[PDB]
Amino acid sequence: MKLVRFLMKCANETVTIELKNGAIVHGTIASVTPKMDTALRNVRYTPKGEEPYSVESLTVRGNTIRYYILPDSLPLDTLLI
Amino acid sequence: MRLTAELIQNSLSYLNPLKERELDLRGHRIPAIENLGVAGPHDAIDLTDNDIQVLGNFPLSPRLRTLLVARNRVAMIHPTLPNAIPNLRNLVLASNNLTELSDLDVLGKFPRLTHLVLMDNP
Amino acid sequence: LLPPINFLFRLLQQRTPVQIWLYEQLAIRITGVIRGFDEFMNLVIDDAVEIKLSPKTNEPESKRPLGQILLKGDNISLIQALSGSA
Amino acid sequence: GPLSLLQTAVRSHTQVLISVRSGRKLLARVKAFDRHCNMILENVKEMWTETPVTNGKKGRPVNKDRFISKMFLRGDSVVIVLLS
Amino acid sequence: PNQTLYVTNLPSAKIQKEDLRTALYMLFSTYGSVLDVVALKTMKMRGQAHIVYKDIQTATMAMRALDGFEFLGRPMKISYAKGKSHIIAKLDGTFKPPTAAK
Amino acid sequence: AQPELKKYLDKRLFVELNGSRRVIGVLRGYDVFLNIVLDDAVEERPNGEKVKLGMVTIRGNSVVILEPLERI
Amino acid sequence: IGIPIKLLNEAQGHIVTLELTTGQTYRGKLIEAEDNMNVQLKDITVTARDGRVSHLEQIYIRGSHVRFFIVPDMLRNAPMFRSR
Amino acid sequence: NPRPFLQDLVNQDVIVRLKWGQTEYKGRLVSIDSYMNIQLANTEEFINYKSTGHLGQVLIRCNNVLWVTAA
Amino acid sequence: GKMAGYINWRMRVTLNDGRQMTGQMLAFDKHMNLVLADTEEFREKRTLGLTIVRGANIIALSVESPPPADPSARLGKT
RNA sequence: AUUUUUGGCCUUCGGCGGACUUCCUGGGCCCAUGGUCGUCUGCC
Repeated sequence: MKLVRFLMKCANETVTIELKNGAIVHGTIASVTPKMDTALRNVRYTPKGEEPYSVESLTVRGNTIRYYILPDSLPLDTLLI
Repeated sequence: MRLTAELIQNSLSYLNPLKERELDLRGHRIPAIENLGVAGPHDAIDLTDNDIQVLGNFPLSPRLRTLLVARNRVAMIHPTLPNAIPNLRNLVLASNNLTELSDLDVLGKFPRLTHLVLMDNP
Repeated sequence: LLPPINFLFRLLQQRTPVQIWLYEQLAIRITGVIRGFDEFMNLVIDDAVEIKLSPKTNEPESKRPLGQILLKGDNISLIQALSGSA
Repeated sequence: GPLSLLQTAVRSHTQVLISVRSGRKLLARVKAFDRHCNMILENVKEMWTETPVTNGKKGRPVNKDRFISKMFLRGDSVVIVLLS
Repeated sequence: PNQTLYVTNLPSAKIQKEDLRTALYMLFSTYGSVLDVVALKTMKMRGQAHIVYKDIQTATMAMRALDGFEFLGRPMKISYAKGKSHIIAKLDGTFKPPTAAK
Repeated sequence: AQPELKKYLDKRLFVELNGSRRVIGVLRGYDVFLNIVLDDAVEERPNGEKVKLGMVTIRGNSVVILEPLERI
Repeated sequence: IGIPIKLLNEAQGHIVTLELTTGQTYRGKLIEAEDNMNVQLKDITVTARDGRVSHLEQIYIRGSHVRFFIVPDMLRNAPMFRSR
Repeated sequence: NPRPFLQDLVNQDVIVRLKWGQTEYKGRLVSIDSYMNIQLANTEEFINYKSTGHLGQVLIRCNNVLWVTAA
Repeated sequence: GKMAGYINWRMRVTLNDGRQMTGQMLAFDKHMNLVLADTEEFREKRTLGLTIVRGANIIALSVESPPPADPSARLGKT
C-alpha cells in the first residue's frame, strides 16, 4: 500500500514519533501531509539531553522523523484494508 | 488598572533597540506583577509609568534578560525574583523607593546582573 | 570547455591511471583504470586498488587490490588522472 | 527485488531484523511496506548497545532491549534488512 | 523639534560600543519610551549616537531631562537631529532608500 | 539550471572542499550539475604543502566553495 | 517557482549575509542568485567557525552546503507578501 | 555500465563494502533493483578484515552501500 | 491547509544542529522553505532579522503563538 | 540517483597547536605588561 495513505487512515490518534536527533514527541496527530509532514495537537517533545516541553501545535518533517509508534488499539488491518 | 489577561494581551510586544523581544505595559498603572504566564516568554519587560510596589511574584522566565520597572513605587525586592529570573542581565529601577541595603545585597547576589540603573533614588 | 562527462569519457577511452579520493574521507582512495560510467557518476574501475593513507604525512600506508570495483558517484569525490611514464 | 522480498516477508508474517544506522536493531514481523522502504510492523523488539562512562573511563558494553506494540520504520533510518 | 536626537561628546576612548549602546538604551528606557538607538565605531560615529524615541514630545522631554547628563564620567551634548530616523521611517512605512550605490 | 561558470572558465581558481582541501588550478569546463574539471590542479591540506596532480575533476556535491584568484 | 526563490532573487545584488553548513559565515555584496540556490557574490568577508576571517573578491556557493541567508528589511517587507 | 555490471553480478559471488566501520558483506547476490538495492543469500559480514559471521538473506540499500566488487 | 492557517504567525523551528529560530514566519514553500522576519536564533541568543530556513537543515517546527498585532492595530483610532 | 523530502554516518577528548570574544590591566579604536572567558577543531 501507500505509507501516506496509511498515515492518513491512521491519523487522529495518539502516537509517539522518535526523531533521529534523539527527540521523542508524543501526542495526537491533527493533520498528515502527503510528504510525511505530520502536524500534531497537544504534543509533548523531549530532545536528547534537554528538558521536555509542551506545545499546542507542532510540525515534524518526515526526513527528520526516524520512527513512529501508533496506539496498540488502532485498527491497523482496517486502516491498511 | 489591575493587570489582567486582557491587559497582558493588549500590552505592546515589539523589538527592543538592543535587538530583543520587549513587552511593555506602560500606561496601565499595574499595582502588582501578575499574569506572567498569560504574558508568556519575554526577553525584556517594561513596566514603566506603573504603580508596582513589590518587585516579585514572577513566574519561571529564564529567557528574561532586561527589566525596566522605572518610574514606579517599588520599595522592596522579593527573594524569589532572582530565582524566577536567574538570567536577567539589565535591571533598571530609576525613580523608585528601592533604597535598602538588603535590596543592594540581592542585586549583588543576582549572578547574571551586569547592567544596573538606579539613578534618582535614595 | 570540457564537460565532466566528456572528460570521464576521454579518460575511459585513454585508459589512463586515475586515483579517486572518496567523499567524507580524505585518506581513502581508489586507484585504477575506469571501464564504465553511468548517469549517477557510478564509475566501475577494473584492477582497482584501495589505498588507506596515513593521517600524519598523508603517505600511502595500506594498499589492497580488489579487481573490478564499482564506486558510487556520491562515494567518489575527487578524481585525478596521472600520466604514465613511457 | 527488495520490494518483492518485503512483500513475501509481509505475506509470510515472519520475524525479520532491521538494522538502523544509529546502532539499532529491530526484530519484528513484517506487516506493511512502502516503495520508499518504509515498513509498518507489530510486536517489535528494539535492541541497542550502550557503553557507560564512569569517572572518565569507558565501561563494558551493555545490551538494552525494549518492546513496542506497533512501530513504523523509515527507509532513510533503515540501513540493513535480514529475513529470518 | 523631532523624535530623533543626536548625542555627542560621548566617552569612546576605551568604552565598548555594545556596552555603550546598552547603557544608552537603558538610560533612554528609564527616561521614557525609546524606539531605536544607533551608535557605531566609525570615525564620524566615535562619540556620536542617534536616539529615536516613540514620540517627538517624549524625545524632547528626555532631552530636557538628560541635557548635559554625565555618562561614564563624560557629559553628553544632546541636540536636535537634522534628519529623520531610518527606524522611524520604517515604522511609518514611508521609508525611501537612497538610489546612490555607496 | 546549469551553473554560471562561464565567467570562471579558463581562469585560475581555488576550490575549497570538505576535509579541508584546497584544489588550485585553471578551470577547463563545467556541467549542469556543478561538476567542474580543472587543469594543472594542485591539492593543499591545512599544513600548506601543495602537491600537483594534473588534470582533475570535482563533483557537484563534493565542491563546496570556489574562488578565482585572478581578475574576472 | 517559490516565494523564497523570488525573495532570494529580489535580495540578490545587495549587501547580504550567508551561513553555510560547513560553519563558515560570509557577509558581503551578493551579486547573482539562482532558483536552484546558486549564489555568486563579489566583495564578501568570510569567517570560519574558530577565527579565520578572510576576504573574497569572488565566491560561488550552492544551497546543498548553505544553511541560511540574511537579507534586507526592504526585501523582507517587499510588496510580494501582500494578501491576494 | 553500472547497470550491466549489476546484471552480470546478479546471482553471483559479490562483496559489498559499506562507508562506515570498514564493514563488508560477501555472498551470492541474486536480487537487484533500479535503486541500487542488493539482496544476497548466504551472506557473511566481516569487520576490519576479520570475519564477523554469516547472516543469510541480507538486503543492502544504496544509502549504506559504498562499493561493490566480484569475488 | 494547516500550513496556510499557521502561516504569518509566531513560530519556533528547531533545526538538525539544535539551533532554534523563533519569530514571525511569513512565507512557506512546499520544499520546507520558511521565510521569517525578526528571527531570533538560540543555541546564546542573537537576532538576525529576515531569515530563510531550508528543509536541508530544518528538522521540526511549532506554532509558539498566534499572529501578532499590526502597527495599525497598536495605533488604532480612539 | 549529486543543490531541500528518503541522511556519508556512527560518534571521547586529555599532554595539548591554533583560535574566538566577553568583561576586569596599563598607555595613546591604537600599542604593550594584560588577566580572564568555554565553546571549537587540534596536536600525541
